[PDB]
Amino acid sequence: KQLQLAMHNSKAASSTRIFQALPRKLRRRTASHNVRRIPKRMRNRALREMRKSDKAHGLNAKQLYKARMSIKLLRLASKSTSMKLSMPPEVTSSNCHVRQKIKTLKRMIKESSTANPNIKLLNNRMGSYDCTGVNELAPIPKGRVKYTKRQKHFAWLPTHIWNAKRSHMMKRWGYQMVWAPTQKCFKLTHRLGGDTCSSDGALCMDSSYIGTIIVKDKSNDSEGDFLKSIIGKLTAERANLRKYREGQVLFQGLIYSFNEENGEDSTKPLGPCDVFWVQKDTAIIRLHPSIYTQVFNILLQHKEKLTVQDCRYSLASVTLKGAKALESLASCLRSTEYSKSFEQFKMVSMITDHNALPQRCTFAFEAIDPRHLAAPKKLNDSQRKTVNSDDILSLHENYPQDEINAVFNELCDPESRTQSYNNQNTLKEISARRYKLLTATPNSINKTTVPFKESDDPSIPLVIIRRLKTRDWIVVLPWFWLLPLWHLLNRIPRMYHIGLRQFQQIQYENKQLYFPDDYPFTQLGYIENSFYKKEASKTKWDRKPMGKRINFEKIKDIHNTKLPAYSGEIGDFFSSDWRFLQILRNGIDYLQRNDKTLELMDSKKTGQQGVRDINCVNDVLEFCKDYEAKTKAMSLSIEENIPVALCKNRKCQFSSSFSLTFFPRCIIAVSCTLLERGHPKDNARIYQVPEKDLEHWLQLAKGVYRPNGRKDHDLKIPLPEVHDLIGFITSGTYHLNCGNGMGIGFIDHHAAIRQPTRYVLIRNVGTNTYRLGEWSKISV
Amino acid sequence: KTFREWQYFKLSITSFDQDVDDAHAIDQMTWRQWLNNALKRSYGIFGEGVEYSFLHVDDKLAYIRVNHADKDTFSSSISTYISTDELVGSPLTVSILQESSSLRLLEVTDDDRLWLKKVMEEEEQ
Amino acid sequence: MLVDLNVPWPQNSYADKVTSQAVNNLIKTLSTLHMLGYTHIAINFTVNHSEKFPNDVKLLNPIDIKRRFGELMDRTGLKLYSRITLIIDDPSKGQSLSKISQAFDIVAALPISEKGLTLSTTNLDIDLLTFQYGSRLPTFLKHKSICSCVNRGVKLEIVYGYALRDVQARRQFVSNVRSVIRSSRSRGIVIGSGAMSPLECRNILGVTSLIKNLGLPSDRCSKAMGDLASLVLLNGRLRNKSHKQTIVTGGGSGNGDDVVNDVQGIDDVQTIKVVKRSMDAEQLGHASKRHKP
Amino acid sequence: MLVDLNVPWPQNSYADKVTSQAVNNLIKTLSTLHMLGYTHIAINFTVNHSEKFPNDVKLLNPIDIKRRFGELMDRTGLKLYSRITLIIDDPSKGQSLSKISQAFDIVAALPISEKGLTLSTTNLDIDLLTFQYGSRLPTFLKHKSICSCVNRGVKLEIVYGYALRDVQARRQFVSNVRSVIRSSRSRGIVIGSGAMSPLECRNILGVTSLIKNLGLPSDRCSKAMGDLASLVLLNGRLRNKSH
Amino acid sequence: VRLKSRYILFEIIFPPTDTNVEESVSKADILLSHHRASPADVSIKSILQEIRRSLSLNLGDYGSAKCNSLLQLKYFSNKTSTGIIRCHREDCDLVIMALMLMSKIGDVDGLIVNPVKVSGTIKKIEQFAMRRNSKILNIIKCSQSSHLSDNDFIINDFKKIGRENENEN
RNA sequence: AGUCUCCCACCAAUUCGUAUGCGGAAAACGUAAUGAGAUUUAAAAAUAAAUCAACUCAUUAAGGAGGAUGCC
RNA sequence: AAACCAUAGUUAUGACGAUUGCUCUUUCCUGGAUCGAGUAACCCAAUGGAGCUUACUAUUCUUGGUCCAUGGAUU
Repeated sequence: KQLQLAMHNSKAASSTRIFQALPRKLRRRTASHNVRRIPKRMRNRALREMRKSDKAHGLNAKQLYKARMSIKLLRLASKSTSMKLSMPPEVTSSNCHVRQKIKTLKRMIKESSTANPNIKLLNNRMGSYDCTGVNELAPIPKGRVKYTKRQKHFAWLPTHIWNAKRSHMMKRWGYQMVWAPTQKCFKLTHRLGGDTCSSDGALCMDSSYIGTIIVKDKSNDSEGDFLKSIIGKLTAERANLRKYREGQVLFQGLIYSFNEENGEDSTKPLGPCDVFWVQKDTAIIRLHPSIYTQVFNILLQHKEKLTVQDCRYSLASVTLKGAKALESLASCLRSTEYSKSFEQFKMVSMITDHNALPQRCTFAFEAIDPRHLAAPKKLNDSQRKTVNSDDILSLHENYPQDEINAVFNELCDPESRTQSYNNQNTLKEISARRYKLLTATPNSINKTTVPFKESDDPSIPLVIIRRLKTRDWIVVLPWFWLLPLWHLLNRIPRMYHIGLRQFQQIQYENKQLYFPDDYPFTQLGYIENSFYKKEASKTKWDRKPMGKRINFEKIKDIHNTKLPAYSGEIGDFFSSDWRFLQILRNGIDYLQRNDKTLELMDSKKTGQQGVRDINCVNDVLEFCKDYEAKTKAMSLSIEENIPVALCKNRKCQFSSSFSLTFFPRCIIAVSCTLLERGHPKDNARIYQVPEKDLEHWLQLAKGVYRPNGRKDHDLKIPLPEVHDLIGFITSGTYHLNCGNGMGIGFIDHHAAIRQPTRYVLIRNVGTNTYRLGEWSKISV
Repeated sequence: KTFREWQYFKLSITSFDQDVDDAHAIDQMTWRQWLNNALKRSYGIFGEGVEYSFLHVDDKLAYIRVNHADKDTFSSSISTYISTDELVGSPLTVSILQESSSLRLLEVTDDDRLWLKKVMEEEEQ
Repeated sequence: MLVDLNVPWPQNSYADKVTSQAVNNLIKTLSTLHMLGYTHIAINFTVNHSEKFPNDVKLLNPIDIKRRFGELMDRTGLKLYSRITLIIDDPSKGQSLSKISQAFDIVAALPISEKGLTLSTTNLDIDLLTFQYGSRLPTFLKHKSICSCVNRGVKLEIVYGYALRDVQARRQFVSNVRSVIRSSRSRGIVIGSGAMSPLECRNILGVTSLIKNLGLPSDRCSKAMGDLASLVLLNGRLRNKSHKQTIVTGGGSGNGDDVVNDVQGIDDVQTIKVVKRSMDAEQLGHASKRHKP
Repeated sequence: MLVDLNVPWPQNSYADKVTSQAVNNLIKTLSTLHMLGYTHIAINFTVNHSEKFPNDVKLLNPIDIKRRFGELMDRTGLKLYSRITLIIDDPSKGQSLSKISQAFDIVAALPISEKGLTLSTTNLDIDLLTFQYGSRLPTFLKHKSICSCVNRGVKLEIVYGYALRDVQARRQFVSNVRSVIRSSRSRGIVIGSGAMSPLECRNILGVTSLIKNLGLPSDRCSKAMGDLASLVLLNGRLRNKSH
Repeated sequence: VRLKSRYILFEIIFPPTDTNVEESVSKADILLSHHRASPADVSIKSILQEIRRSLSLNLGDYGSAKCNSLLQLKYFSNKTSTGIIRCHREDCDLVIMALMLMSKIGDVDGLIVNPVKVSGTIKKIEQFAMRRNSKILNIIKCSQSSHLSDNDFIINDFKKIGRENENEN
């Protein structure tokens, strides 16, 4: 305890060095100092169990459970220290050795019910096997009995027990997935997972919730040609072409639901899809859980000719985003033999800007148990630093086709990945193996990683693919192997895990859609819009005292001239209402059947065969008001008023069938950027720019300056009519990649193809301020 | 929506003795030295610019109008000044009998209020 | 109502007697305060804790309201209460608050030290806590030890008589007042007026003008010398007329019949109230079903 | 930018010429004002509106802005302007301002008596109005006189110079400024600075407080030396299209 | 709650205001002439005394007591006349009024007291002062070769005022 | 806001391998049914102490099959 | 030598203007127009989250219920 040794230690430093306080993401607070407390229900049972004193001699009907749980109670209350029952109950003051060892364990349980058949123990000392259903669905994988009881309705991912301690969870679509971590991450997500060049880290997401369907033909001929028809029908004629089959590049598009079996048939978009072809007669399909079953049963209509494996409980995947992503993954993977596909992986893990790489960058090989390393380690890459654009062109010719196929086909076969577990090691025996390295023969090495045996250790097949549209890396692995890998991947000093909200933000920044929230032309996007968000908003609205919330139907000067139908704001206050858009636009179009000049209102013509005349626009608005709260708030009806843009041309249309809800009105998807102040939130409205005041708005766009020299903002803002509504905004916030507010939304198709300019007006819900913006198309 | 220009007072008291109170204060040139002395003792040179108008002074019940923005100043100082041997040996004081903002309250049997009523309206000129 | 909680009784301590001129000045200023519109008037007393109180318990207060100011109460119909304030400088000096709280109707203590401030906020039976605003306050006012004594039966008092006396004391008054309203969160406060002559008195419209300039709003300043001082009087009067605020020796219904509103009717020497037996057991049990009052 | 537009030019009438020490003092005070932060500056000039104006179209503005100060419009970026302060006392004596309009940029007026004050707001060609805050303004001025002119394109001016010279003038200044503020309902007020010396100038972020603690709202204190003072200069320069 | 505060950074300019000088005109020379040091007869007490004098005359008792409750002079340097003062948030304008309406500190005459910025925290006025000194040094070393200002009135001062008296956390 | 709990490294097993009415990764956490007590008590000060409410405590594994009470 | 990292981030959240809501109310014709007052109390981040425990809304900002509590009218 002499400071002389402290001075000697500091002699390896300066005289008086100064150390910083910890960064705020690496700090923890002190918990309590006394031992933990047991629940009372586990105390009473144990106390009453120990206080108890002690026709084929079994006679154990429903008493087997009582014995098998009394044993656990006795063990717990004889082992744990936190158990403070009373003074008398002890290990020896009451018969605990005699009980449950020579009284219950063998005399009672063993002598009543003989062990059931299937005594095939396992090839493992850790429960690890396959859960696949050939031509049928599969159940939850068996595991710990306590934690398999809670998965009766919503399943678990392999990492759930790990994420639950560090995130906010939710429950949807039969899974208990992760929503967002417990720290603010708005800017860090952008500058580590966005398209910036300031990235010094990566983002990893456990996307095991996305299913996997391995479909394959059974004609025994490698030419197939019938799975081709199924895949070409399932989507548009896209995913069966020379680019995707022979070159085996990944596919991302839209997946339909064909039903052609008797005369009249149609199709309805469902959502995104990932189709990967292998050897021209095997296909892998990845789908969002919500549309998993509906397509699946469709394939089951032809299982006479194909074969399907619901392997969603046997294959896991992880998604990686960022610049230094492959560098971090390559720090926790080694091989068994020498393979060229690891040489390419070693070379390409040194790019740091993955947009330069070509369309196809598939890797596939066989790794060893990642628990050998005991610490992530670089690939000695600093030696070579003269990568140029000439070796990249070699990657398009030196492609190891056979070496990829051979290692790939060890994933589309259940018994192969069953052999993959042939001998999975426990933690203690790996520890002992590592300890045996302190007495090695080289005696001049001091190695840390354990060696690898030639045949008495398992080999893990592994695939890595690149998604171009989303710009990220998929890694596909067997299910039970995911947990050992994921433990190392989070020991990198600058690796962060993200939830589902961060995924939405990332795909928003890159001007791309998002299947759950931003597909109002799909059967489930429409439900999420008009049935799930609206309830969540109204429940917290009408449950505030009046006057402490925004009044919606009492707003002044919204439009240039006021129609007495709606006192305040137009449409529903809580969601992007598309039914009103369809009815209003169709009525506006019909009001110009042969009278080009519309007209707003005639002063008190009359009140109303159930006549509903179509004279004035106020009549259209009151028709829309009538159709709601009195036709679908007391009954049900389903229709898809929102199609998607089609390559064909069916623009125009026209007392027999003149209903205002019978024809779908085509729209397109756009992104609008604001030239001046503004901050578009969700559900805001998008108006066309009136022919009058076009010069004023153009002048505002060019710039109007005060005598001081700044910009002029406080002027007279002119207003448009109510029949100038052409679109809605479904996602919008401050866009950090450009520094100005930006939104993404949908606009009516026929509106844009008649604008003499490229400007629109944006206003939120519950406000009367009109901001200017310019819109650009999104190719989706 | 609204605007206020003037504030009207009704303030009157002297030393609470009546034996010396018979030396009645002169009309205005003692109700003008006293107020200036108060507004100087309480606030400095910046406490001189308060512009106030005498409306129909009386024997003791003086009436005053002051700017809207000086109500904070005036009422704070007149209530905290106590003179000494200024005009007579007896120190004086003020008590604010009433305050208003419309000049339409608390007048008894008078003709002066006919003036300051309509001829001096805002006139939109 | 309208109430003033401080009018200094002219005397140093139990040593010297009071001259007649001071008493006549007190009568004149009392009449002036009545003229301004005040109904209940207190009368203060200032003694230091480090001095002997007389052993004979009868002489613990020489104000003697019942027979010094009878005629003024006859004409003006005023209500007069006695009050005492004690200087607290050093604890462990004897002379507990047992008997001095018996003869008086309100007991208050002003501290002039750290130990005094600690003692006079957690472990005393006082009902008013005051400082000396014409000097330097002993301590920076902690934000927690003042707000945690308001929740007991203690209140703070502001006296504006220091704002009309001299020139150097005005700065100290402004600073200390700002400090007190800042630290106490401005919840329980009352206002008195240590006037030594009729010249220094002010009415309700001329006491809010000063205080509103030091931060306090107007409505709270109106409630200051309103029901709050009435509650102070109630706490002061429920200490010798009841056991633990549970059994008072008061009277019946009718306006102006309470333990504070009634001063003449209660024999304070014996603390009884003999009244005409007008209510018996054989009469109808309602308001109007029986008609005889 | 900051605009201060009441720097005086050392000349009393059309007879005398400018000496050396006067211009030497003017250059120093201009340099100091440039240091404190001001960029745009105007130069004043006082006449009596009842004197023999030079008949020729030249030498009626002896400022001579393009020869003098030529080494200050470069080597430092501050720009300079010209103005004249007519003093109006009588409702007559001709000399209509159609002549001197082309020879200046800013024309002001300094009424003295009631007839002059009511003439000034009646029909002239001024674009700014000023008062003698030194002492003894003709008091009891009401919204009636000022509303008509301020509704049109006219502005009021404060100088704050007299608050720096002597206490006796300071008291009159602080008395009259309150009246002029409350009579116009805080509309169209701008601030200049009467700098007779390189000592009587001041910064910005305090004089705004000097006007805010007298009655002007804090929203208007930030536009006196700013947008309004810029607009008056912009219009004055755009008047030069007479040619 | 907690009491707020405001910090004011005030300089002292010593203009020449003397005839028969005919100075040169350039951004370097004007600053180098107006920014001479203080004659050291002023002190930390003289400024406080003078700013108390200028309040009880241009304002009254209720104007000189709402500011004198909390008014402390923290840091002052003579090599460059910059100083820092502290006051209540709601009563800072009156101190500014005291600043302008005050000249002729003590016996020294012909000078201007110039408040240049006001801010809440103390950590930020330090950064502002550092940026101000850097800006002055940059503008004095760019007109020509820097050493034509060899008199070194201020050049050796900005570097050496780093944290010598600025350790008042 | 606080003199308070839990989480923010792993464990096929000297680490709470804890199927315990239900929810929860856990909690000095939430909630359902039946039933009972308050210094004379499992217990509080010398929450309740006419009724209902409030405080505290005791008991109650999921799935599926078979028969019956009541209504179609 | 660091690990320094927040759509509030270190004891900062400022000084003011112009409209619309809401509560009460003077006169009227989630009803419409007028006259005049309020928009509070409890309080404030310091690494983050899930819980619990306390403080508040006295014709002095507001909204909803229950009572084998009391007074009147129903009946």
